[PDB]
This record gives sequence, structure tokens and C-alpha cells, in this order.
Amino acid sequence: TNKVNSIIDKMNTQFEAVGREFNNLERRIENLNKKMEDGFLDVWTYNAELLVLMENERTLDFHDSNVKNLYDKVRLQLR
Amino acid sequence: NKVNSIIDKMNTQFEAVGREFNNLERRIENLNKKMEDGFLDVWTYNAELLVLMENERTLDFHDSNVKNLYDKVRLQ
Amino acid sequence: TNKVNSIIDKMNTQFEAVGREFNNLERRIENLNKKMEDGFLDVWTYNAELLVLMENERTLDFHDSNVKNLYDKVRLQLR
Amino acid sequence: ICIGYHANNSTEQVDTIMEKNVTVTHAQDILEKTHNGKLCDLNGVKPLILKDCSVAGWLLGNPMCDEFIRVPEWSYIVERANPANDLCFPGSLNDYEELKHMLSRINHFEKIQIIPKSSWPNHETSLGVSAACPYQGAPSFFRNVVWLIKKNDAYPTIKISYNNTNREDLLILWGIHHSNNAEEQTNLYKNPITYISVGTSTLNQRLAPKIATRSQVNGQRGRMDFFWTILKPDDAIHFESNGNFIAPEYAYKIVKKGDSTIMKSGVEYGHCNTKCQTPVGAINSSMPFHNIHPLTIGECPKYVKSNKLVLATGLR
Amino acid sequence: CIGYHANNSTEQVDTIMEKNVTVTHAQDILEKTHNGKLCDLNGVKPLILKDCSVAGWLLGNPMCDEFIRVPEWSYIVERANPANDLCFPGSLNDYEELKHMLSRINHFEKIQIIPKSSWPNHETSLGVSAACPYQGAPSFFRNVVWLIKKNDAYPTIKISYNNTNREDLLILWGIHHSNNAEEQTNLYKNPITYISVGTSTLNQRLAPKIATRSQVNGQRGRMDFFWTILKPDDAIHFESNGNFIAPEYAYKIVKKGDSTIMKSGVEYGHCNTKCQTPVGAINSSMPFHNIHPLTIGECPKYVKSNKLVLATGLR
Amino acid sequence: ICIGYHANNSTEQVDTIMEKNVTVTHAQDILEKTHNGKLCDLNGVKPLILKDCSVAGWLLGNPMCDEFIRVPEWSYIVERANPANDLCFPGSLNDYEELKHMLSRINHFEKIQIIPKSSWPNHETSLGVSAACPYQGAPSFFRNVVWLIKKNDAYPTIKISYNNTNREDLLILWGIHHSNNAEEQTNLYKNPITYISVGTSTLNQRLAPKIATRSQVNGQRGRMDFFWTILKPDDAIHFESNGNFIAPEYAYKIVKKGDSTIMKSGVEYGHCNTKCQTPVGAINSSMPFHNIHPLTIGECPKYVKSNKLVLATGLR
Amino acid sequence: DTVMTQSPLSLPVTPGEPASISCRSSQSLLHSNGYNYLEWYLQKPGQSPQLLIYLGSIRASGVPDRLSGSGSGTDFTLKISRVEAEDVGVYYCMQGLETPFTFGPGTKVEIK
Amino acid sequence: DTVMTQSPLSLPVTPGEPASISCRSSQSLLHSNGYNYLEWYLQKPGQSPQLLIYLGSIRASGVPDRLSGSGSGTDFTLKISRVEAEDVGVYYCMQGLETPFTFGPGTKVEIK
Amino acid sequence: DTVMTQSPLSLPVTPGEPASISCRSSQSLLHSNGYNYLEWYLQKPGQSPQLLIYLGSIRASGVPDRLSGSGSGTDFTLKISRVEAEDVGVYYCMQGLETPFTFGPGTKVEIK
Amino acid sequence: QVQLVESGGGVVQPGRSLRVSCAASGFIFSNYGMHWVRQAPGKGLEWVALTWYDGRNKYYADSVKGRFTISRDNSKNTLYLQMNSLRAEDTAVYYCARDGFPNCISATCGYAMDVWGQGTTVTVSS
Amino acid sequence: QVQLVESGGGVVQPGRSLRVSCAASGFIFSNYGMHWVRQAPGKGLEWVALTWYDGRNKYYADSVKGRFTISRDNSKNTLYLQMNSLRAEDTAVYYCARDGFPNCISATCGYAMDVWGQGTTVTVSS
Amino acid sequence: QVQLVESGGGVVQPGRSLRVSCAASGFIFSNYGMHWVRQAPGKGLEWVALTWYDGRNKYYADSVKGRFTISRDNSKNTLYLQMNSLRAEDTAVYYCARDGFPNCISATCGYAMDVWGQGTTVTVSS
Repeated sequence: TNKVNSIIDKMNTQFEAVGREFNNLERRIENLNKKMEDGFLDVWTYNAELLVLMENERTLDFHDSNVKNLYDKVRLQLR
Repeated sequence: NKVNSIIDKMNTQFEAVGREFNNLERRIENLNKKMEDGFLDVWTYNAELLVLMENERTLDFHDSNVKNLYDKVRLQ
Repeated sequence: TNKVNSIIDKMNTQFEAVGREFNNLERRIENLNKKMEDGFLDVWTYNAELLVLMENERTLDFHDSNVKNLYDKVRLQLR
Repeated sequence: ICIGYHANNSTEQVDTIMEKNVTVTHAQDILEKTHNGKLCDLNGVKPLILKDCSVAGWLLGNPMCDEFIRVPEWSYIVERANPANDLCFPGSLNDYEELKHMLSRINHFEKIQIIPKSSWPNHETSLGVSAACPYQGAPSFFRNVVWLIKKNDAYPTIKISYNNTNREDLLILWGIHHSNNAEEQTNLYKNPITYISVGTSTLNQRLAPKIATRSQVNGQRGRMDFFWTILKPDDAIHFESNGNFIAPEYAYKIVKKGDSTIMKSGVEYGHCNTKCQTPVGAINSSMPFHNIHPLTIGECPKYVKSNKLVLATGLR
Repeated sequence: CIGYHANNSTEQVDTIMEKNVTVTHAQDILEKTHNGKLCDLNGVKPLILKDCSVAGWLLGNPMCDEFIRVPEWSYIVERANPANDLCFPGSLNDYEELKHMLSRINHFEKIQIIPKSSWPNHETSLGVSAACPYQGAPSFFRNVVWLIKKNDAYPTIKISYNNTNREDLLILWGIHHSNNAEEQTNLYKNPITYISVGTSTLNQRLAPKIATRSQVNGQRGRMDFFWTILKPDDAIHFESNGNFIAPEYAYKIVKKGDSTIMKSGVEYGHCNTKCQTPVGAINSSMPFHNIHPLTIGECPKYVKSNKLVLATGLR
Repeated sequence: ICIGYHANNSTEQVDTIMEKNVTVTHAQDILEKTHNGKLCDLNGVKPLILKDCSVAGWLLGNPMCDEFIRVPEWSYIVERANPANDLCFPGSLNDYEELKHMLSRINHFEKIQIIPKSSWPNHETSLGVSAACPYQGAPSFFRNVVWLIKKNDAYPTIKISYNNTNREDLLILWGIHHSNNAEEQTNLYKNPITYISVGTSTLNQRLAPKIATRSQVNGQRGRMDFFWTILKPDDAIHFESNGNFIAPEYAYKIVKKGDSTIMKSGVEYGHCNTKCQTPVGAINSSMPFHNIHPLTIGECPKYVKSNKLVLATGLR
Repeated sequence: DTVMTQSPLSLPVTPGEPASISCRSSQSLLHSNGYNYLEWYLQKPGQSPQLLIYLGSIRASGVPDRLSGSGSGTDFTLKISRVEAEDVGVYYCMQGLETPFTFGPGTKVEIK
Repeated sequence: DTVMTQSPLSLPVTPGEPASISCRSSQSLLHSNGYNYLEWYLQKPGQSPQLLIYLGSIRASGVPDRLSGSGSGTDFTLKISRVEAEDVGVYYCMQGLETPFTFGPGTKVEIK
Repeated sequence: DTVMTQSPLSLPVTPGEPASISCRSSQSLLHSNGYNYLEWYLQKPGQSPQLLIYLGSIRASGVPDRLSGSGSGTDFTLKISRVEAEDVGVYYCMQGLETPFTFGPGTKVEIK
Repeated sequence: QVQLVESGGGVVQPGRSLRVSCAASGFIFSNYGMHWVRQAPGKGLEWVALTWYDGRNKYYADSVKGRFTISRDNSKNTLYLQMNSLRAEDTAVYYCARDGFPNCISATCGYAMDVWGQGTTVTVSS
Repeated sequence: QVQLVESGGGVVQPGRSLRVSCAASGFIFSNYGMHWVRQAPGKGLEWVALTWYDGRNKYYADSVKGRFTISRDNSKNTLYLQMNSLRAEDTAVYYCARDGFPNCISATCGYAMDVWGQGTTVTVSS
Repeated sequence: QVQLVESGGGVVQPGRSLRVSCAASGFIFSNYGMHWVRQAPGKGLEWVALTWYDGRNKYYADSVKGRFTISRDNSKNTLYLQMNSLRAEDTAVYYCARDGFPNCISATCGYAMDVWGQGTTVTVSS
């Protein structure tokens, strides 16, 4: 019942890449830029995938757990 | 009494430092600003997520122990 | 059996450090590079340690539960 | 009396921490993977398609790039990979790749005539043409700058000043010419030792030509170097020269500022509307994730490198 | 009979399935309070520049004559948009590296390297201007000397200094740019001038730039400035034919450590503390704060959130 | 009737979020902490070990480093901390740290004679020696460059061009010399005002010597500067000089490109065959983590700044 | 639109003595860069016109040294140092700051 | 504190030949710049003093070309090339390195 | 290996008139930098040889102005402007581009 | 030399149309702007039309607006004017003149008219 | 020209106080340091006090420490010396003297004394 | 001056060995490369071997390959030739020669031979 919105609100802010140009005698800064962008993308994709997996595990734990208690609230009163 | 387990696990972080650039190097100022903002945005997410997970693990703990104290006298 | 491999491939990508050299009049970019590398290493070690701790907790819980369910499959089979 | 699940017979797969593939009843996707594959509008303002030109060639007025003499307001700039026209005369533009940073924050330009071409009664502005910049099979030159050559075997000194009186900034371009030998220098200009000096409230510069021997690029053996600056509302700019001077005639006025970008793609133009853009298509979805291209413009869903992201909301 | 140890008192915490649950013994970690003054740090008092920039103190400004001798310090406070700076228009080459290397120096002793009375064949008096006035009268900087001709002459200059100390130094000099030829032939005499500076690691030659510019602060000329660091057992040499602003004082590095250059506008107040944000101060023990992302000393970590409470309770 | 655990006896400790040190039946380690501790081969191709030279000294031909004249294919370059020989004559090399970035992507070189030492009939290439670069107790000089001095009290102007005709790139080096006073300049060369001009399809450069007074380094009181460039497989390079010229003789041809790295270490050489390398040893393990040194080369496990990492797969 | 006035409509001055004519506009013909956009033309009896001055001061190729113009803002003047017998004709004033170009009534010069 | 010794206490001369004086100190009056901080003054009978020499050898504005000084470390000397009848008075030696400035006993020059 | 052929084997032409000799190779003796690796030697009767020319054209220190050479690729030529009575001997053509250096058969000059 | 000749005049009653032409020879015709000027008998001078060097932008006065047209044609060195809806007050003499400097890329670029033609007559009668 | 005058001497008995003055006219007075010097009758010269240009730091000798004072009081071109606890050996003549170069910002600057005063006598008696 | 002298064996029978020497004095000997050259009695000139300046690399012809050796032996200013398995056709005269320019670091440097020796005779008989 409306659980999806709890995902986008956490990931409101992320890294947005921008374009930069360097000439052929300043290659030591181009490597900096490329490495920083790739690293940030890797961190964010790891975080997103791990969040999705954990949420799925908890969600499938939810339904397999409740059925027992709705069973036993109409079970043990009977004699 | 597990609060101390949070500070030590977050003992290290990113410390910002001040740098100055003049009017003809505006493409490195953007790099510095973006890197600092990104490192600030990464660390708050971890703290919030850890707090929420620890809250769930704490609340579902006491909701479980009372049962396993109930049965050890119930099945007698 | 075969739980460890699920973690090895999940951390298949990381940050690889590269060597760069700067002269006596470019200290600012040297500070930039050093701080970026240190920050990335800190993020990755935090992620690895947290993953290991959570996996250990989940494994111990599973090993504590399965024996109880094995008891369940036999508790109500007789009197 | 029965208690149980609300089963179903659908088909869809999800992932969890210790089961690789699991069947579910209801599922919801988050990762968009489709694009329209064409260049579109953005909130009702058309972009700028440079087609077969470069930024420097547009700002200097190539003879073969005369379609962009007057340009309306835009939202983003599209540039092809490896332009063909560019700078016909071999050389370079000083402090390049930093002017492009000044752009992407300007959404509208206005052009002003600062020094008329008819204001040089003691020089020659007609025969300064070269065969490396042809126009319909005949030699020509740029349209925003003037190349000055001696008249009546003389070349007097130049003292020129311009006083800004508007309420917005400006952008001025000028240049220098490098010769090949002494005879050419004394045939085009007359003095053998030349210099250029430019000064304002925050800039001080002096230059001298270089004479040497180089190889051939586009059939020529000379070089040209160009510069730029931004002038404040109440400041002034001064010029002093003795030779090898490429005078400025037009200047660009900044009238609107905002958010923009510079793209690199080869997709054709299409008549449609959208509200997000990528260098290979457009996005018209509400899901918060995509894996098309990390460079975007407008409000866009977040980016990841994965190719499957479905969270289960079902049973079993 | 078994059950939960119920209680009372009101406080709310955040979870992953519910948003505003109610708890009993919650504990807070974020700190959102600050005193709002500039304070001391473990005893050593900061250096407060009221209306004076960093270049205006290291060169010496006539309306900044109270920082001539300064004791030890911990951090440097500089107001935003100063109002004194360099009275004569110009620039200081590589200013941001100087504003980066002063962040690890905690003391400066001042040394006379070339006395002002050692110029018998020049003039060190009539070199003033109306841009830097002292009590309504023309004046110049106090750590550099402007040399003009005497008796219609300007002999060449050869001068050396040999370091005989156990610590480094820091030397400043400059050059003057004119506006036409008559002024040059009046203040100096030779029409073509140069400046040479050479040490074991540096090599430099410069020439003036005579041209036409606009008006800044009343004048129509410019002056530049440079700097270097001399190591022990080394020498620095000079050579000029004109357009020289000679050095007279120099700074000696005697202590190194941790420091910062803030920008703020709060007022000083006598107190004591062990952390400092640029808009206040912190005295607490919780391991998180929210005020500013630049600090000095040991201070808790930074986040952008507004609430952070982890629960230890029931219900 | 008995249901329970499969207990045993052993000793091993793992961590948990709410526990701190718990016992397990059996646990598997993941972190590696051992290294052999010697420099030795990688994938069967030997490295290049510079015993006491530097990158500039090998590329310029220091007389003490005469065993690196011809060098075979390598994998990575090893250089000691604080070299000893380096540049015998005091000076500097322009853009040194950008040259070390072009390396670590080159795996083989080949030397070529571009201008023979016999092609100077009216100059002198004999007494251009100094006491700051000795060879077996006698003055000498570099081997890849030539220092030219007047002959018969004259110094004619130099005009020389080289045309590339191979299918690979080249790398050339030249330099300038700074004197101490006018008498030395008029004793070595003759013309009191000198210059150097170098030109190609992209480069354009002119320099003049600086004559002043400076301190003593290695017993001398002058300086020498050096430059470098790349020539494309079809361009040409031109030279023009009137004095203070260090002409080039040899040049390097790029013949193989790939992955490489420059290291700083002091571990003695040995013989092995491995697939990873760190500056303080080598790794021969299949575990996915290590904590030796963050800079590596080859296919190596990940890095973490930790001491213990054990995943629990047991009971109790 | 911009009306151009030009007085007087007749000048019977000859020979040797100087002369002067005036031209007036209802707006300011001054650009933002400090130049005036005002021209002068001449039509001899029975042929096509012939240009004299481009801007407010700059002469043309062929015009003798005698003619010279000066003025700014709204008042303009043309001055002839000495008059000969070949300077009879009609003179015109023209503006070039706005898109529609406008001439003026003109002025005749006659020998008297 | 630094004591300053000066000899001889009296010195009779006659016009024509040079003369010399000395002044000594118990500390090295040499800074790191390479300059000596020592001065020379003079007081004619019934008048106010008058400065002679700056740091070591730099002359004043008014003194003739006959007075010169040279020394280093702890020994200093003044030399008068030729003596006239105007040069009669008392000569004092002064230090300026430390904050308490100290003079010396002095020396008289009486004609004979 | 590279066979060097040199013709003819006898030049009886003296005195005064010019002379010319030629030696030809089987491969191209041109480097990648525009220079030819070809040398000329000489041995007078009953003594050690003596060098004449290093590269294609450059001469030695001691040879007169008369001797000069020119050629490229495969054909080379030595030329003597005038012949004296002391220019008797045997002339050899040698190559130096490959690792094994090779000479030729030589050519004799005799008086007639 | 540089010269311009025009032809195409005659007598035309009210209504209908007409066409006039100017032909040039002596300079590059594809680098200059051209204008038209009309002079009524007994009156002064006035301005009609203006075109660019290539032919994109065009401008007309308020007394011949929407009723006249101007066009170029290279490779033949000709200029044309087409007159529709002829009234009775258009009886005058027509001239063609060029700019004094090349490549005007603005409406009012400051250049003037340097070279003038001879002229042709157009009349309306009956 | 440049001159300095002094006034304020007289006869004073032990234990009392006395004030002396020194006025200047000429060179700008707010850019130079100033000194005081004594000379006992029959003895040599001695040094007493020194003040900076603005007036912040001050220095005194050891036979004078903590007993005399010096002040500038600009805008009237004067200098002062307040003498307390007058003993018997302080009988001498007093002189003023200025530095030779402007704006000394150190204790021992290296500049010397150029212009001297004339002198005023102070005696202790009865 | 610069001179090179050589002294060696006179006569040898087939199958044995022999040693020749060449001593130089007048210039620096540790900076130049050296050569060996033969001349049969009635035939032309041929090439044998050369060594570098320090003495690492060596090259031999194909008719003397494997049987001959060369050596430098600095600090005595000499050069040596050792002949093994002598044949009958090796009767000739031997010459020493040196390069024209110092410090050759390539197999084919471009420098030529400048200074020659006098010569020694070696014969195989009986």
C-alpha cells in the first residue's frame, strides 16, 4: 500500500555531471575529472542496487510473517 | 547502550579546506565545489540510513524478547 | 554453501589510484588529488566493513532459526 | 476454516539477497530504457543547431557560415563532432576552452558596431583577402574583423579608444599576424619593428610578432592569433599599434543570462516538444531512473549504470 | 502475568516503515546552537584584521600601522570585501599561493636586510603619491622603497644578501609601469630599463610597459609585486637600471603548525572554547553538528539534516 | 528424540553489529597480509631498473649512465628515491611532469640518428666539455646532444630542417645556454645578441638568453634549459639559431604502446613469475582483498585500510 | 520618421567670399560610439548627384580642399572657403540612423 | 650594556701632517646585514655637536673630503689627511646596536 | 652483403685535363635523413692510405680545392679539375651503411 | 572603368505594371548593396528601396510599401524593379546607385552612395 | 629654514619638579623621531630618552629609569620633559636632536642625528 | 704529434697462432674506436674487425669469423689481434686505423677513418 515513494525521496540529490574541455598540454587534469566522475557514478549505482535488494528482502519477509499471526489470532481461541 | 558503536564506526570523514582561485581559473573552482558538495552529499545519506536501520532493529528487538520471556514460564 | 561469491562480484568495481607529479608552485591541485584519494578510500572501507557485519548478523540469525523450524516440522506430528 | 495466501498465476522475476531469481505476482519497474532518438524543443524555445560550423567560426564570422549573422534566443547549443569549416586561416584562439565556460550561461546576444569600416581614411581595407577563405570560388576574409594594409606607402600610428555607456557588458575580439620573412613584412606593412599594446582598468598587455619558417597548412605559411576580453559598463578600452593589427569592428552585447549547455551529437532535427533532453534522444517518462547517457539538461531522472531494477510488491 | 514496562513522556523518532512513531527515552545527537562570538583556542588569541587585507599587512599600509609588530596567533580573521588593500593600483603575482602557504605559519619575526640609510647616491624621500594619504598628506608603503634620481643621474645597482640564520625568509620587491615617455625621462633618466633577480633556483628578467590606460583611484599607472623564499646558506642577487621598488624589511619563519584564514563579520569577545565555526563557537559532546562546513580544532562531524534521533525505548 | 545443533570444538572469532567477539565452528578469511618482498618479473617480461639514474638522465645521456644506451622491451619502470646522478649541469627541463605522463604508456623505444655529428664542417664539436660532468676523472658532456662553439672566430647562421618519413611518431630534445657576463659570451660565441627559433605545424617559439649574476651549484655559475615535442608521421621540424644552441643528434621512435607505471622503491631485484606487483613486494593469493599498498599494477585484489575481515559461515 | 529642416532656400553669394549652409533635425543623430550619421550630396544642373561628405567630418575622393563640415547632435553646417563659377547647384541633407532614409528640402546657390 | 674605550686622551698636532684616532668596544658591533653600527660626532668649543660619519664609512652632507673611517668587528679608526686650524674640538665615539645608546670618554685635539 | 662495382680499371690521362671516376652499388645507400654513406680513399705507391671524403660531398682537412664529389642513390662520381704529376695512385670506393663494411676493386691512374 | 546604364522607360496608363533594369560592368557585382532613388519633376529627391549583397533582407519606404518589389540576379549583372498599382503621382526619373564599401551586414552600416547612373524616365498619361 | 629653540631653565631646589620645552619650525614634525641629551659641567655626553614618530613606544636609560617622562603633543610643534625627584648630580645642559631619515619603525633603526638645538641650563642649589 | 706504431710476428707455419700489437700515443685513447685492415700481396683492400671505445660490442667479417679476436687493454695504450687456426691465404699486411670523431654509440656512426699506421707483415710458409 503505497511503499514506492519511500525510495525517490531518499535519492533526491545525486551527482550531476557537467562538460569541461582541456587542451593537449594539460592532460593531468583530464584524468582527475574522468576518475572523479566514474568514481561517483560507481558509488551511486552500488548504493541504489543494495537498497533495492534489501528492500525486496524485507518486503518478502513482511508477508511470510504476518500470515502466521492472522492465523493464530483465530486459532488458539478455538478449543 | 550501543550509541558508542556509532561514533567510532564514523570516526573518519571528509574535512573541507579553503582554497582561492582568481578570475582566469574558473574551471578548477567548479571541480573543487562539485567534489566538496558530492562528498558532503554521500556522507549524510549513510548517517540517515544507518539511523533508520538501527531504529528498526532496536524497536523490533523489545517486541521479540517479551515473547521469549513469556514462553519460558508459559510452557510449564 | 557458496555464499562468499555473492559478495566478491558485488564489489567487482572500485577506485584505482594512479601516480601523478606536481612541481613546487602547484600545491593546491596536489592537495586536491590527495584529499580526493583519501576520501574515496574511506568510503570504500566503510562500505566493506558494514556489508561484512550485516552479512554475519543475517547468517547467525538464519542458523538460529532453521533448527527451530526443523523442530516445528516434528513438534505437532505426535502427542 | 482456511487461512492462506492470495495466490495468482502471473509471471515476473525479482532479485533478493540470497535468491537470484524469484517469481512474483505484482511488480513495478523503475529503470526506463527507451528514447525517441531525435532533437526536440525544450519548454517551447528552439535550440541552436550549428550544423557544419564551430563556435570560434561562428564568433569570428566565417565566409561559409553566413547563415548565423543574426540569431534569436536559444536554450542549448548543438555542435557536430569534428567540424569542417572552423578557422580557414591557420592559427589559434588564445585562452580557448575558457570562453566555452563563459558560454552555457548566456541565452541571448546582441550585436553592436563599435568601429565603422569607413572610419579609416588613411589605411586600406579592401585588398586584405586570402585564398584560404574562399567565398563562392573567390578569395575572402572574416566578416567581424578588418585586416589593415598600408596605403600610399605609409602606415601611421593608431590611437583608438571606446567608452562604454550601456547598462550591460560587452565582448571584444582582436588579433595579431605573424609573417614569414622580412621582404613580406616590408611589402605588406612598412616598418620592420612592430608591436601592439592594449590596456584597460584591469588588463595590461604588449605583444611583438615572430618571424620564422614553418610548414604548410591549408596552403599557407603564416599564422594568426586571437584574443578576447569582457568590458564593464563604465570602463574603457584603448588601442595602440604600429603594424600587424587585425582591428575589431563588431562586438557582442550580453542581454540575458541563465542555464544552458554545449552538446556533441549527430542526430537530425525534428519538430516536437519535450521537457528533458539527452545527446541521443528525449525522455517522456515519470520513473526516477534511466541509463541512457550521463549528460543531460532540464529536470531528469537519476542515472545508474545497471540494466535491471525492479522491486517486488507481491507475494509467494 | 508478563508484559511491557509501559511508561510516559513524549518524543518521536523515525523508522523505515513508519514515519512519526512515539517513544519514551529518545536521545538526540545533532547540535544546533552556537554562542555567536569570536573566541580563543586553548589560550592563544587570534589575529583580527579590522579593515585590512592580507596583502595590505605584509606590504605595510599607512592606514594599517598598528600591525607593525604582532605576537603569536592561532587563526586569521579577515572581513569580506576589505576597504584598504593596495592604495596604488596593481597586482601581486601568485597571491593565492601566498594565501595558501600562510596557513601553516604561526609566527613572523621582522628583520632589516637593507637599511634605508645605505643609498648615498639616490633619493628615498620624494617618492610619494596622493593615492595613499596619511592623515591628509601623501605617503607610501613602509616595507618597500621607491628610488628616484639625484642630481640628474641613476647609477646601476648591484646588491647581494647572504642568509646566515637557521630559518627561512620571505622577500618582496616590485616594478613600476609608466604612462608616457616624458614621465620616464623625468623620474628616471635612461629610456630603456630592466630588472634582474637571480638565486640558486630562480631566474628572472623584466621590462616596463609604457602605454595608455584608464583611471583607477585617481592615478593612471600600475605597480607589480613578487615574492620568494630563501633557504639557509644561500644568496639573492639584484640588478636594476631603473623602475625599482627596493626591499628593506623581510620576515623570518620561526614556528610552523596548523592554521586557517576565515571570512566572517562577528565581533570579538573575551571567552574560551575548543572549537570554532566562522559564525559562532561550539561547546558540546554530541558527535554531529549543523552550523557550517568549515572549522578549526577538533569538532564533531557535519551533516545537512535537521533532525537525527535514535530511539532507546518501547511501544 | 533429539533435535539440536551440530556442535564441535575449535577456536575462531568473528564480529557482529551488537556483539563484539564471538566464537564460531569454522570461518573463512578474506584479507591477505603477506608479501614475498622482492622485485621480480610480471607475466614473463622483465622490468627496467634504474640503479642510480633518473628519467632525465637516461633520456639525455648522463656519462655515468652508459649501460642504458640500448634498452629492450619492459613492463614497468623502477626508480630509486632521491636519485644521485640526475642532471650534472644545473638547470631544468620544461614541462618535466607532463613527460612522465606520456611515459607509463610506452613499452619500447628505438634510437635514430637525425643529425650526424659529421654534418658540421664549419663549427666545432670538440671542446664543448665541462668539469661538472666527469667521466673517469676527466671532463665530459651528455651523449644525445651537441654543444656548438665557434671555429676560426666565426659563427654563421644555422638553417636546418628534418622531414619525417617513417610510420610512427618521434620525440626530439634541444636546449639553450645562459651565460654569466658579456666577456664569456664574446669568448665562447661571437655575436653579442642571440636567439633561437623553432617551428612546425603546431609549435611556434622564440627565446633569448639571460645574462646576470647567480649563485654556485655544483661549482658552476651558469644554467641550461631543455625542451621537447612530438612530430607527427608526416610533418617537418625547422631550426634557426645565431648562438647559445645545443643541437640534437639522436631521437626516439615510438614502436609499442600499452600499460605501464613509474614506481618509487628500494627493494632488491630477484627472479620470480607473478601476476601482481606492489612497491614493497608481490602477491600470489586469490583472496579478494589486501592492505599492503594502494598503488599496484596488473590484475590485483581490492584495497582496504583495515586489519581484520572474516565472514562467518558457522554455528553457535 | 524624422523631419529635416534646411534654411535658407536661396544664397546669392559670389565670388571669392565664403559661404555657409545649415541643416537641422528633430532628433539626435548621435550613435552610441560617438559618430554622427549625416551626409551631403550635390546635383549640378542636368546630371546625376555626386557625394561630398560621408559622416559629419570625413571628406570624399575628388572633393576639393575648400569644403569642410562640422557639427554634432542636432545642428550641422557646411562651409566653403572660397567660391568659384563652377559651384552652382543644389545641396541636400540626408540622415542614416533609422531604417527609412529621408532627404531634405534642399538649397539653391545662384550667381548674383 | 657595552663599555666603549678610546685612546689617547690627548693628542697634540701641528698643521701639515695626518692624524689618527681609535675607539674600541667589548662586543662585536656587526649586524647580519654586513654593516657596522657606529657613529662619530664633534663639538667645537662653546657650541652644539655636529655629526660626522654614519655606519662605518658613509660621510655626512657638509664634511670635507679629508675625513674617512674604516674598521670591522671591534676596532675602528678615523683618519684626517691634512690638519688645519679650524679642526680643533672634541671627538666622541658612539654605538647604536642595543637599545641603551652609549658614548665614550672623548678626545681633545690641541694645536702645538 | 653489397657488391660494389667500380669502372674503369685504368685511366691514362695526364696532365692538365680534368678526369672523372665512378663507382656504383647494388643497393640504395641513402639513409632516412637525406645523407649518403659513401667514402673515397687513396694509397700512393709504397705507403699507408689517406682519406679524401667522408659523406657524399664533404671533404677532408688537407685535400686540395680541386677534388669534389657528387651523387645520390646508386651512382657516384669523383672529379678532379686539374691533374698534376703527384696525383698518381690507386683510388678506392667504400660503403658504410651495413654492418660488414666492404671495399671495391679500385682504379689505377698512370701518366701518359 | 566603372559605369552603370539603365533602360526600360516609356509611357503607361494608370493600372497595369512596368519593369526597369540597371546593368553594371567593371566591379564584382556580388559584394555590394544597391539602392533606388526617384526625383519628381519640379520637386526634390526621395528614397525608395534597399537590398543586401546576397538578397535576403529588403526594405521599402512608406509611400511604395507593399506595392513595389526589388530583386537581383547574378551571373548577368542586372537589377530589376516591378511597379504594380500605378497611380498618377509616380511620374519621375529613376536612378540606381551602390554602396561605397563592401559587405554591409546591417540595416544602417554607415556607408554612403558613391557611384550613380544616368537615369530613365517613366510617365503616366491618358 | 630648519631651527630648534628651547626654553624653561632656571634654579630649582632638591625634591621638586621642573618642565622643559623644545619647539620646531620647518620640516614636517609628525614624521621624525626625537632625542634628549645631557652634558654635565666638565664631563662628557650622555643619553636619556627616545620617542617614536607617532608616540607609542618609549625608552629610557638606567640612571633615568622610572623618574623622567617624554611626550610629543603634535599640532603645536613642541616636545616636553617632566623631571621628578631632582637630585644634585643632575645639573647639566640639555639638547634636542632629530633623526636623519623619516618613519623609523624599529628600536635601533640605523639612522643618526642630523639637526641639533642650542641649549638650556638647569641647576640644583640650596 | 699523433702517431701509431705496430710490431708483430715475422713468420709462422700453418695451424699455429700469432699475436700483433699496435701502440698509440699523442691523444686520449679511451674515447675513440679502432679498426683493422688487411691487404694481400697483389690484391686489394679488405676489412676485418672493429671495436667500440669502452669495449663491449664487437664485429667481424665473414672470412675471419670465429678464428680472430680483438681487445683494447686501456691504461697501456695498446691494441691486440689474436689469430687462431691460421690458413695459407692469410698472408698480407695489417694496418691500424681510428675514427675521426669521439664517442660513437652505434654500429654505423657515419664517421670515417682518419689516421693510419705504417704496417706489419705476416706470412704463412712451410
